[PDB]
Amino acid sequence: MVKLAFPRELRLLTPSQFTFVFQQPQRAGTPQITILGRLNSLGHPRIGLTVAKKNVRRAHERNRIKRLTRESFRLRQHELPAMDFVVVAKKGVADLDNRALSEALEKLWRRHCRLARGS
Repeated sequence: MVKLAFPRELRLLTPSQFTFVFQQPQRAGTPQITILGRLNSLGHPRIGLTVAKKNVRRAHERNRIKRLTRESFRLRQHELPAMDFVVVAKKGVADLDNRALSEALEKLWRRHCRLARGS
């Protein structure tokens, strides 16, 4: 609802981070590339970019997408917290130009950054 700390910590949670993030992900990102946010202070910041073959149909550009995302998360280490970030690239992110990939980077960056400073 408002407070991210739910009393379900008294309940047996699953160690499945993929499931855990997908249950309650704070959606902040471009409609064609969904950067989810899992409020979890583990101390282990990981980038879990998940993409389907229907979403990125161009085989080589699949590597392009994982390049763009992962290389950004390795350089924007100041802005991101130590949480679980399973990013789901939607069908359409691979419709952009190689130039436009970087052009959309600052869009999703600032988008989620504004939310990471809030709650």
